[PDB]
Amino acid sequence: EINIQDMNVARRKIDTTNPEHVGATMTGSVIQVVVKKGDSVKKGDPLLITEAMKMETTIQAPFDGEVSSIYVSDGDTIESGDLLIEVNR
Amino acid sequence: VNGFPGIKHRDKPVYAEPRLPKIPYGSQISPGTKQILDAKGPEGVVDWVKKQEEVLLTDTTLRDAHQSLLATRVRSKDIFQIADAMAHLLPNMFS
Amino acid sequence: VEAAICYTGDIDDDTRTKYTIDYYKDMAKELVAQGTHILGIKDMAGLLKPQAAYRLIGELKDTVDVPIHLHTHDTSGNGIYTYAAAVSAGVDIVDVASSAMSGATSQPSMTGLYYGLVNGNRQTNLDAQNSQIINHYWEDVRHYYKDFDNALNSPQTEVYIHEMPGGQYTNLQQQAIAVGLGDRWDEVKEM
Amino acid sequence: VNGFPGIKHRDKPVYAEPRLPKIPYGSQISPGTKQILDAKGPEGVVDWVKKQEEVLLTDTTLRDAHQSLLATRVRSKDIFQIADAMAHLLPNMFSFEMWGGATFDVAYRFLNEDPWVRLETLRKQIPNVMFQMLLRGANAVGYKNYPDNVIREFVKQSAQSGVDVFRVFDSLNWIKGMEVSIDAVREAGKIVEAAICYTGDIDDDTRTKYTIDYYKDMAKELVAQGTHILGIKDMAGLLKPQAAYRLIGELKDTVDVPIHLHTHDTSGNGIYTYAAAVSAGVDIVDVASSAMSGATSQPSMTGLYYGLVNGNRQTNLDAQNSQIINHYWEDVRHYYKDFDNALNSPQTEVYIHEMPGGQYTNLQQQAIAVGLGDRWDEVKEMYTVVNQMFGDIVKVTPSSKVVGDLALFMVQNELSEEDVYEKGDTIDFPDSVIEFFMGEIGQPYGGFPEKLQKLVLKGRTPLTDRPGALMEPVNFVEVKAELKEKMGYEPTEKDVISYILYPKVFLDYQEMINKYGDVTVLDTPTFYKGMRLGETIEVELEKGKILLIKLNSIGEPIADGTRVIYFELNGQPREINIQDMNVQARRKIDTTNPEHVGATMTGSVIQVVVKKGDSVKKGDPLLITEAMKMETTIQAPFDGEVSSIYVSDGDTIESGDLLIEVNR
Amino acid sequence: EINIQDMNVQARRKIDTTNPEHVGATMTGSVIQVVVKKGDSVKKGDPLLITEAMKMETTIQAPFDGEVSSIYVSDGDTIESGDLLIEVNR
Amino acid sequence: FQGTVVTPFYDSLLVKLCTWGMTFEQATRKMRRNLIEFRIRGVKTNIPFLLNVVRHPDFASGNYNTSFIDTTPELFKFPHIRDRGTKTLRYIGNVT
Amino acid sequence: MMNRIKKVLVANRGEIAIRVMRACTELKIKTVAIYSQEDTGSFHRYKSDEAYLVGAGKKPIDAYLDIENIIEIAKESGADAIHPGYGFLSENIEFARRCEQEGIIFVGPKSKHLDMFGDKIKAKEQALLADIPVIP
Ligand SMILES: Nc1ncnc2c1ncn2[C@@H]1O[C@@H]2COP(=O)(O)O[C@H]3[C@@H](O)[C@H](n4cnc5c(N)ncnc54)O[C@@H]3COP(=O)(O)O[C@H]2[C@H]1O
Ligand SMILES: [Mn+2]
Ligand SMILES: [Mn+2]
Repeated sequence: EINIQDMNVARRKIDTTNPEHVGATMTGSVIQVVVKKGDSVKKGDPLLITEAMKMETTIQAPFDGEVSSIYVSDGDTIESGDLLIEVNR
Repeated sequence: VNGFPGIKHRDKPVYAEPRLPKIPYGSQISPGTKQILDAKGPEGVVDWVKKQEEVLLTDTTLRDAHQSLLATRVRSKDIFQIADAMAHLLPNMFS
Repeated sequence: VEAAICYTGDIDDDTRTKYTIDYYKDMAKELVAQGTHILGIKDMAGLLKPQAAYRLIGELKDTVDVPIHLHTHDTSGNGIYTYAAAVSAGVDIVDVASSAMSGATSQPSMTGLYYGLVNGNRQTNLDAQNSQIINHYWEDVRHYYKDFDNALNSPQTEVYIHEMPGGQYTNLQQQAIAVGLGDRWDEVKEM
Repeated sequence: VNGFPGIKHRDKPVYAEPRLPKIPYGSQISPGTKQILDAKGPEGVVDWVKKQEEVLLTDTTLRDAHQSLLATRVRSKDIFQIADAMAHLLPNMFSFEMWGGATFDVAYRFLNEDPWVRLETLRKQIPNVMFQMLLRGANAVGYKNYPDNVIREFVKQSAQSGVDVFRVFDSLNWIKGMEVSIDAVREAGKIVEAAICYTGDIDDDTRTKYTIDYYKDMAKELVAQGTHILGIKDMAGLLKPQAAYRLIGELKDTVDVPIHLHTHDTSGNGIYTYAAAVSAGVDIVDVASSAMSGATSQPSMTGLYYGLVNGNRQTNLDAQNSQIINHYWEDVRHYYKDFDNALNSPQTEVYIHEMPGGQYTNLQQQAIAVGLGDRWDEVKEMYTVVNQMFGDIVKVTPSSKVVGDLALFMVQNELSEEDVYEKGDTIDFPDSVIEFFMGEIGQPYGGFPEKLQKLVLKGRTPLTDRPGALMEPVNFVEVKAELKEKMGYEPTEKDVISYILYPKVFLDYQEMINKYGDVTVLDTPTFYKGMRLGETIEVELEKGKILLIKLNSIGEPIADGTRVIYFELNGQPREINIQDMNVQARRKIDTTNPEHVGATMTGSVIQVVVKKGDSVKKGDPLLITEAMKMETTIQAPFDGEVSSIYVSDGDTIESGDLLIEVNR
Repeated sequence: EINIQDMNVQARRKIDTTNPEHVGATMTGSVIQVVVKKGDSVKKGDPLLITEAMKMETTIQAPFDGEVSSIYVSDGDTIESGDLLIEVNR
Repeated sequence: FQGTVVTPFYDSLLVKLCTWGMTFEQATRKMRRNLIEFRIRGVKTNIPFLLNVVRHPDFASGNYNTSFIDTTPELFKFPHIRDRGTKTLRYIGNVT
Repeated sequence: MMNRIKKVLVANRGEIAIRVMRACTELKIKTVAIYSQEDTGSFHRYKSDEAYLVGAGKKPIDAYLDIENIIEIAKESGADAIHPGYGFLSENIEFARRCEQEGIIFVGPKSKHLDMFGDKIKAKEQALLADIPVIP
C-alpha cells in the first residue's frame, strides 16, 4: 500500500469500536482544523473547532498520541458520527 | 443548495396537505372570555370564573406545547392558518 | 395578573422539610396580598403527583379566595391523573394541549382530559369533536418539524429524582452530547 | 447491496451501544411466581394472589408493547440480551407477557427466527417469574381454523416449552369458541386466564347491548367453565376510569377469582383507568417499560408505581431497577425506527370508531396503499357504520379485520349503507365478510343481522357450531412424513406444529436459514442495514464463538449485476458474490492473460451466445459483435469453461474492452 | 425540446403534488409489473402498474380517463412513497 | 500474520524463529537464510539486527558472553535499505 | 487421553497462548482464549475453540491481570485447568491460590514454590540449603 497525493480531486462514519476514531458529536460544519498529520498531542488538546447553529465547540484529543489521517477541511459540512480525525496511540 | 443551518440537509419530503376545518362564510365567532374582560375588567373575569362549576381550560398548543416538543420552532404561518378555526371551534377556553 | 408559585420537591414526603405544604400556603397568601387576580401553580417539571395535588389544591382553596390555575407537564405519564385529582379538589383552570402536541414533556391532552372526566362529578366545557377537528391539523403540521422532534416522547420517571424541568432535559442532553459526554449522560443526571 | 425488504434503503446509522445493567457475578435470582406454580400448581398461585395487598403487575414489554409500537419486530437477540437482568431486577412481577399474539408468525415470517427458540432460551434465562402468552381460543396463534387436535397439541407444546399463564380470548366474546383451548390449558396443568373483551361504554345506558350485567353474566359463565383468573381485555383502550371502578368493584362482588386488567393507553387515560381499577381492588394490571409504553401500548410500569406510591394501595416494583431496565429499551428502540410509525400521541377518536390499538396503524396502511390516504377520515367513519351494520360487535383480531375489510371496500366503491342493502345480491363482498357471516370466526352476541346475512351469503348455508368441531383431525404421522421430505431431515414436534399452523411461511423460513444460516444471531442494526465500508462487527454464533467481520470494499458489477464483496472474517480475507438487483469506465483486457477475451474492434454487441458456467471447445461461438454493421463472431481461443461476462446485448464496445473470460 | 432515445444508459423524481396527472408510489417497495405503454389510452380505474409492499401486491389505477404519457420506472425497480411512477394526460 | 495490527500496549513479538542442525554451524547457516527470506512490510522489524548478530564471527565461534552485544558497535551499523520496489510503485502511483 | 483436564483456559495472549492451545488440541483438550479489548483482533483469539473478552474497562496490561474476571470466565466455561503461560499471572501467588479455591488446576508448580522463588533472598536461601554455589 503506498500513499499518493492526488493533486486534482460519500462521507465516512466512525468505527465505534475504535477509540482512535474521533467523530463529529453534532451536525454542523468545521470552522477550523488546529493540527496536522504527524503532530504530537496530549489528552484534552484542541484538534479542531466545529459549529452547531453557529455555537462553536472544540473537539479535544481523547488521549495522548500522534495525529494520523484527517478527513475534513475548514468549511466542510458535517453530521454527527462523521469521522473527522484519527489519533494513534 | 446549501441546506438549512443546523439540520441534516435532505430532500424535501412529499407532504400531505394539512386538514383544515371548513368554516362556512358568514359564521359568526361566539363571544368568550375576551368580551368579559373588555366589558367588566379583570375582576369581572375573576367573578365569572368563580361561578363556573366546570373546570376551565387554557390551551398551550400555540406556546408551551411546541416549546417542549419542537424546540419552539412552530412558525407563525402554521399558527395563523388554524387560528380562525380556533376562534370558531374552541370558543369556551379560558385562554 | 396570574402570579405563580413554582412547584418543586414532594409535599407528601415529610423527610423533605424545605418545600412543604405550609411553604406553598404561605407563599399563596403573600401573592394575594401582593395583588394577583388568579393564583398560578406552575409545575414545570411535572413533579406534582395526584394525591399531593388533591391536598395541595384542597388546602389552597381553604386558604385563599382567588381562583387557582394549575399547569403541569406529562413527563412522568401521570399528568391526566394529577389533573383528575386537582379537579376533584376544585381547581379552577388547568393547562392542556391538542392531543397531537400533548404527552411526554408537554401538557396533557385536552381531549383526553375531557373524556377522563365526562362521566365523573365534575366536567370540562370543551366540544370534543371540534377539538378533534383542530387536532387533525396539528397531526399533519407536526410532520413538518421532524428535524426538531427529538424529545424522547415516552414517560421518564427519573424526573422525580433529578427534577430537571421539561425543556432543559432535551436541551441539556444536547450540550452533553456536543461536549463529548453523550456516553456519560447518566453521570450528568446524577451530578 | 440490495437493502432490506420493505424499507427505504439507507446507510446504517451510528448507534449508541445499549446500556446494559451490570449484574455482579454470582448474584442469585430471587424466586418468584414460577416457583409457587412449580410447587403448588395453579390453585397455589391463585391463593397467593388473593393474599396480596398490593397490586400485581404483568409486564408486556416483550410482547404486546412492541406489537403495538414496532409492528412486533423486536428480535430475539435484543430480548435475550436483557432477559438476565429482568430475572434479577424485576423478580416480583406476576408474569412477563412474552409470547403469542403476532410474535409467532412475525418471528418466522419477517424476522427469520424461531419463536419456540425464543421461548425456550428465555425460559432458562428467566427461571423465577411466570411466563404468559395471549392465545385466541379458537385458533391459537394461527391464521384460520384448525381441527381440535391441532389446538390441543399447540397448547401442550407451549405449556411444556415454558408458558405458564394462557390468556385466552375470543374475538366476539363467544365462550364456546374457547372451550378447546381452555380445556387443553387445564389438561396441561397451567393457569387459565380466560378473558372478556371490553367494548362499548357501560356508563351510557343508551347503549343496552354491552352493559355491566352482560359483563357480570359473562364472568359467571367463565368461572363455571373453569378459569383460574378472570381476564378483562380492553383491546381498544375504551374503559374509562369511573367505568373501571364500578366494573371491577362489581365483578369483585360477583365472582371469587382474581381479576386481571389489560388496557391500552390510546386515549391517554390508561394510568387514570388503572388508578380507578386499583381502588376497586383489581388484582393484576398490564404495564410496559416506560420507553415502550404510552399511546397504543400499555401504560408505564414506573409511571404507575409513582402514581400510586403515595395512595392507599401500591404496586410492588422497585422503581430504580425498572428505570435501569428501561435505559436498555430507550437505546434499543432506536434500532427499530423504520417500524416506529405509530403516531404516538393521544387519539381519543377511538371512543367513536373502536378500532383496537394495532389495527388503527395497520388499516391506515392498507388505506394509503390502495390510494385512500387522502380519505382516511371517511374510512374511519365507515368503520363505525359497518360496526353498526353488523349489529354492534366486539372488534379485535379477527373480527376487527372483517369490519376493516368491509369499511375499505365500501369507501373504495363509493357505497353507502343503503346501497349495500339495495344492491347487496349483485355485490361481491370480501371473503372475510362472507366467512364472518358464515360463522367461520364464531357467533356474535345478539346473532347476525338477518337481512345483511342473506345478501352476503347469496344462498349459502351458515353453520352455527365451532368451525373446528366439524374439521377432519390432522394425521400427525402423515404430516410429519410430508414435512420430512420437504425439509430433507427429521423434524421436531415443534417444527410439525408450526408447519401445520403456517405451512407457506414455515417453508419460506427453512429456505431462508438454509441459504443464510441462523441470522437470528446477528445484531439488529446489521440484520436490517448490513455493513458500512470500513466497519467491523462481531457476530456471536454461540457463547464463546464469535465471527469478527470487516467490510473492506464492494466490487464493480459485471453484466448480470454480480459484485464481489471483499470482507475479512477473523483475519481471513473472503470474497463473496452478490447479485446487485438494481444497478444505477469499462475494463480493458489484461493482455498477458489469454483467458481474457477482448473486443477486436470498435462497435457494439449484437448477441451473447453463452452463459457463465457453460462448457466450450476451441473455435466455439462466444458472442457476436458489429463494426459499421459488418458482423463478426468472437470464438473461444481454446477449450474451457466460461467464467464472467462483462457485456450485454446492445452494449457499445471499443477495441481492447474485456468482454468475456474463459477459464482453462 | 426534442426527444432522443438513449440507447446505452449509465436520485429518483417525486410527484408534484399539485398535478394530479402525476401518479405516485403510495408505499415503499418495488415494481412487479408495468401494464401499459406510453401513448396507450385508459379509463378511470384501469390498471397502470402493479407494486409490492413487504410482498403484499397492490394495483395502481388510473385516477381518471386519459392518455398515458411518460413512464419513470421499470419492472424490478425499487420505489419509495412519493416517487413519480407514471404520468396520465387528460 | 498478514493483516494484523500491531499495537503499542503489549510486546512487539511477531514470530519466534528457530533453526536446528546436527551442529551449531549447520543451525547457524539456516538462521541466516531464514532471517533473510522473511518478508514483512508495513512495519519495521529487528531483523537487520538479528542478522548482524548471527553473521558476526564471534557468534559463529560460539565464544561470546553477556557483554558481547554491548561492546560490539559494528552490530549497530545497518546496510542501506534497497527499496527499488517501493520507489517504483510511487512513480507508477503518481502518474496513474 | 487425559484424566481430569477436558478443557483448558489459556490465561495469556500472543505467542505463548497459541503455543499452549496447540498442545491442548494435540491432547484432545478443548481451549478457551481470553483477550483484552485492545487485543480484540489478536490472532491468538482465533486459535481457540472459544474466546471471551477479559478485563472490560481496565487499562491494557491490567486486563490480563484481572483475577476475578478470569476466574469467572473459567467457571462459566467449565474449564478444568488454567495455563498462565509466562508473564502476567504465571508467577502470581494469589492467582494460583484462587485456582485452588475453585477446584481448578493451575498448570504449574505449587503456590509455595512461587512463594519461595519469588523473593530473590528466599531463593538464594534455598540454593544454599540445597548446597549449590552462589554469588557473593
Ligand atoms: N371512594 C371512591 N368512590 C368512588 N370512586 C372512587 C373512590 N375511590 C376511587 N374512585 C375512582 O378511582 C379514581 C382513582 O381514585 P384515586 O384515589 O386512585 O385517585 C383519586 C384521589 O387521589 C383524589 N380524590 C378524589 N376524590 C377523593 C376523596 N374523596 N378523598 C381522597 N382523595 C380523592 O383524586 C383522584 C381521582 O379522583 P376521581 O374521582 O377523579 O377518580 C377516582 C374515582 O374515579
Ligand atoms: Mn411550562
Ligand atoms: Mn392488547
